[PDB]
Amino acid sequence: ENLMQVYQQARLSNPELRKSAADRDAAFEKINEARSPLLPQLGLGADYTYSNGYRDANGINSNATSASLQLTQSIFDMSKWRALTLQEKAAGIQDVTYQTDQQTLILNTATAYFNVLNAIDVLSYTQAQKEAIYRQLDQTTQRFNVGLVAITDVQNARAQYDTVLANELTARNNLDNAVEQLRQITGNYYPELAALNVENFKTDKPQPVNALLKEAEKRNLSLLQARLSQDLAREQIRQAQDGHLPTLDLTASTGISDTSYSGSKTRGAAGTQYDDSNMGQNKVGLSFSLPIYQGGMVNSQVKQAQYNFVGASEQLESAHRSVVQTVRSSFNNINASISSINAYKQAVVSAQSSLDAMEAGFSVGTETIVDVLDATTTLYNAKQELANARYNYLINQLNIKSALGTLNEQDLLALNNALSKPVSTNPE
Amino acid sequence: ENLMQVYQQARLSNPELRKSAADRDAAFEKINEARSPLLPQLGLGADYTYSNGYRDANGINSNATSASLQLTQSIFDMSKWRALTLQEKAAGIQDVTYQTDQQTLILNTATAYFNVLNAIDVLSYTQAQKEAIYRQLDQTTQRFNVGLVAITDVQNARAQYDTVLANELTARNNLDNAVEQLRQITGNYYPELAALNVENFKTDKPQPVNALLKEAEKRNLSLLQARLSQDLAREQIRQAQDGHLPTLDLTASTGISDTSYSGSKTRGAAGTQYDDSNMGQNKVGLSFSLPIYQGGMVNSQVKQAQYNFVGASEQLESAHRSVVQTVRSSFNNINASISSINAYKQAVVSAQSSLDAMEAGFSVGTETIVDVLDATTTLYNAKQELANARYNYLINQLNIKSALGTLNEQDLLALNNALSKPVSTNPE
Amino acid sequence: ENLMQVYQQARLSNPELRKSAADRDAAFEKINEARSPLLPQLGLGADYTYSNGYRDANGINSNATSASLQLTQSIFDMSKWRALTLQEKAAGIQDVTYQTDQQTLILNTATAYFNVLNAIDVLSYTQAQKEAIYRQLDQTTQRFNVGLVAITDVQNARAQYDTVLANELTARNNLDNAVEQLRQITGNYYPELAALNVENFKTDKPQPVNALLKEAEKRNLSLLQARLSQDLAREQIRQAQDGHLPTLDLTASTGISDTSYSGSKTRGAAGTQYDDSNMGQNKVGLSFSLPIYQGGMVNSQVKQAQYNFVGASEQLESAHRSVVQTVRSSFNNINASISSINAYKQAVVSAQSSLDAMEAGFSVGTETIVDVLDATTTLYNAKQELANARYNYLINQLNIKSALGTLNEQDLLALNNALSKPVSTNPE
Ligand SMILES: [Cl-]
Ligand SMILES: [Cl-]
Ligand SMILES: [Cl-]
Ligand SMILES: [Cl-]
Repeated sequence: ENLMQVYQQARLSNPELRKSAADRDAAFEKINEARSPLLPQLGLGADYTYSNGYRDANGINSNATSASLQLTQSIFDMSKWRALTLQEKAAGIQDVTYQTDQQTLILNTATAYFNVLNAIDVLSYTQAQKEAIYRQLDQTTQRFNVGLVAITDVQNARAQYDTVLANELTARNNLDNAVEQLRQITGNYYPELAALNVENFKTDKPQPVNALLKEAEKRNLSLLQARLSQDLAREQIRQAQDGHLPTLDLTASTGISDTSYSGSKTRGAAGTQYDDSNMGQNKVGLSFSLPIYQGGMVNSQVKQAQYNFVGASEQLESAHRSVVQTVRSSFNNINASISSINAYKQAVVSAQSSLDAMEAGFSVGTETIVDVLDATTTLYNAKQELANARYNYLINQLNIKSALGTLNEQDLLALNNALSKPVSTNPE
Repeated sequence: ENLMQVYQQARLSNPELRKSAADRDAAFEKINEARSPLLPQLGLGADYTYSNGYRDANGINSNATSASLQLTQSIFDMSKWRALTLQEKAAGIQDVTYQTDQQTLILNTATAYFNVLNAIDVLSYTQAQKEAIYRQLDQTTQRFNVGLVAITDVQNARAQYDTVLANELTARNNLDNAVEQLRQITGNYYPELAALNVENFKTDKPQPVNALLKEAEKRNLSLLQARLSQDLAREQIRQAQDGHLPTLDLTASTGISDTSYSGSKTRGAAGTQYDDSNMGQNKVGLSFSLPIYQGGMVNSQVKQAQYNFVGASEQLESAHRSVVQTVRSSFNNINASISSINAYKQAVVSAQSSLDAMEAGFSVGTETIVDVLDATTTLYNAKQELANARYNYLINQLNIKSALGTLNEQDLLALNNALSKPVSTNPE
Repeated sequence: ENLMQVYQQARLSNPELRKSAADRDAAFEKINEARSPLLPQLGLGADYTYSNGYRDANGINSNATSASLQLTQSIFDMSKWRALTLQEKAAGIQDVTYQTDQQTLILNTATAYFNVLNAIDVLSYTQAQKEAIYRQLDQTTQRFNVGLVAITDVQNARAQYDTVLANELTARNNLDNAVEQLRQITGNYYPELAALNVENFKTDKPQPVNALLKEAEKRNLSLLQARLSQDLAREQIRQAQDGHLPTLDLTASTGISDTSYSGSKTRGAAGTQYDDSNMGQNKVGLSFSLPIYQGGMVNSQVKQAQYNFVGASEQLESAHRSVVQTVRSSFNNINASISSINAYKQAVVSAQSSLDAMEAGFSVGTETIVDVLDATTTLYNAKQELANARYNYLINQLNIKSALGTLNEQDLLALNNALSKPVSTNPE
């Protein structure tokens, strides 16, 4: 299948990304829980007591019950207001981390895809080698029979061939376990997928460095979080400072209050005391609180938040310096990836002409078999190296985009025009 | 000492494991703390105080002393029962982590043990390669003495010999460190270890791909945990919801209360209601509390607990996906391992192109030394590959059992039979 | 600039070390927050309530305001004293974290610097391996047209040359990436860096491994913090069992409160009138509290604390077990590094003499270019390694200082002498 079909059937079925969503959804959900202390609170209370102790002055037994609707409404708290802003501040950061975890999923699917893709290429070339030197191995054990080739050359040929049996083995395994990186970031066994078309290939020169660096130090997801995180630490210098500010609360209630009286000293009593008191209530009130001095606590908390700000500040410096080098580094990687293909292709023909001339030398008996087996292995390496440079450019293209922050569907779309022929993924 | 003796010494002492033990013993003990708020709560407290006539209170100033036994008891506080369940679940997860860690100690002890043995093989084979090159250098010198060998041949030999001395250096340094590795797991230095006896090396395949996948879905330790934690998230919804329910509480007091007055004792129009009041009471009242509208707070948390559940459900698929691509991965690996032993077992056989052919013809003047050297590396470049591949097998059996979660003390009892020959860790 | 200078530029500008500082500075500042509950706690408050009649209250309303000046002063409370002790010990463990971070920068700088120096050497030599084989190619094709026909083996020399272009390619890149690397840590691009002076280069044996070990055990910073943390655990045991102790308090407050009544009850008396009650009071009081039983909470708290202390002890074992294995590695690593310098040192003079003889031979026609290229390749390999070995040495020399925890500017000044000849960080 096409890349944008492996990823397509993977982005909606990705167990990490969705958890990142459920994290953001909960982070946004409590935007209400942080608001709730700024709304009227209402409860229903009901008590029943049984008093029974006795006098050295008072005494007497009683039975009281009660019920009420209490209400509270904050008027000027600020810290309750502050906790609301912080929860808004903190959900934005959690929304960027999701936008970041969206970013990552692209790469990992692409990377795991090409992991499998050039895993074939290696096993494919090891199969191409293991047989191209089976031609050399066969004819030589017949050229030996004519007596033209020594009793020693064949022995060396057989041993070099066996150490290609081993390479082929740990090239199958490399293809298998690569499929087992894709069956995770995707959750699918793909029996075939689109190989990159060899001649349908054009290496476009990466856009200039300083232009990429400016664009990134604005739309990059990593310093955005670090900036929003300096915002969070900043509003916390304010949160600590609220511990000086006064507070104003409103109460309103409607209660009932019954009483009864038991035993002796209650029966046959004088006046109002045994009297069963059955009354209720309607209250409305205002409470005001202002801290004068407390151990220098709220002081300490401010400096603490200030230092925490210096921190989150330097943490941005780390985040900026990181991006500073992610663009340069991958820009060097996409440049070098150009020169690499333009060098390894040159070495494919150079190793090629050297090979066929050795087979011409193996003919007419002017050259050895151990000499042509050097010619073959140095050819197939040049090819293998050529394959890698192609994939490293593709992967470093995404990186240079992803460092900017601008990695999306469209970047992954323009890469379907490059690939074509569907290749097998089974090491049989 | 052998693998079981070395392992069992590690079990006793290993600080990583015993920490992981305390972390579980503490967590289990926390059940008692989490249960405490359900049992009776018995406090006590005295309370002296002194009043003053600041305005109309003039000439009325009190001093009252009071003591009291205070008892509270929960009769249906739902959130408290939930706290106990949550903590039992908390300790359930914590016992499973401790189990994983037991698995980890085993895999580590063996991993580190089969480093020392491999280090010994790279050393052996290097100084075997070293001592062999010295033979062919020796007889080349004395052939050059009698003018049969061009100086380049000797210059070449001595060059290759000098690399091998440099290799014989890094080979000893590795073994030196690999000992120090074994000691920071185990706690002891080992003057000798039982090496792999190659004569009776069994290489029987594994159980089919599916038999493991099944077995590693009932028995596997890291998945069992992702289950237990999705459970914990469920039980946490239940917890959140309990913010709606009413709470009922039994209370009981009994305490003295002695006041006295003195100031403008008595003037007029009142009565001596300022007599030395010596109170005693004996309360046993139970009370009820139910919340109506709490600012939409309790629902946010119900929604959040649900979003957090979806997330805990997400990372259960993630854990499952891990499990597949660890059994499948570890299966492929044990295949390539056995498959590799064969390939490298013949590669060593065919590498006796060095044996005859090269060594033979060199001694009778036929083959050039440079070529005889290239043979006498290829053989040893296969000797190491073989022994290395064998120890890769022995820790791919163990790797599967880790995925199956059945990895235990028994599986070492197997591998201790494979060993036999006591070889020293600090040769020469 | 030089190693010493690059550090001074990074010391003041590094975002990581400066963030560490902020974390330490906050920690120390917290000792004030922790101390604050032991000091007086002054607070002003004000109320207003309107009560309205219901049943037996029907026809009685009230308007009451009050204003007080409250103060709380803890007399005896071990927990509040324990909180302060703990915060200080917290700040201490933070301080050792900071000291550790100071070191990591030093070690990290050196690594990045000698990586730029190593990428120079790797490139500088690749070009000298490229230029040697270009002469090789030129001063061969001159003879090829005329004399000894090289149709089969001048194409091999051309393929040889093409791979050393793809090699110099990668080399060019590993210099850029290694500089951006140095930048991140230092916040500087460097055109010039002081390189190692081979003439000036000596090697000094390390102090005996036992002297080192003893020295580490007494001032290694990881072990120091490990001991501090185990102390924290112990003190947290005491903190738990402070639950058993009583809490003697003091509260002083001077207040003002007045109630004015309204409704169907304005004929009667409380004293001279049953209406106005403007009054104030001055209060001072002690407040004894003592828990007697509470679900066995405190008992389990101490059991947890104790178990948790076992983990701190086990962690202290892990630390020591580590410092042992680190110190002994750092020792092994340095001795092997000297022993390697010596080996590769001879490996060049050997490789030179081999090539010297090969150049001379081929110069007459007694040797082939295939052999003169192989000989040139192995000379630059040895020169590569030798360069690499000395740079490694210096690192292992700092590593050992880092293991016994004494690494500082002094050590970075030491190496400054061995550097001198300034090299460009990109000639192209
Ligand atoms: Cl304050
Ligand atoms: Cl609600
Ligand atoms: Cl208790
Ligand atoms: Cl110790």
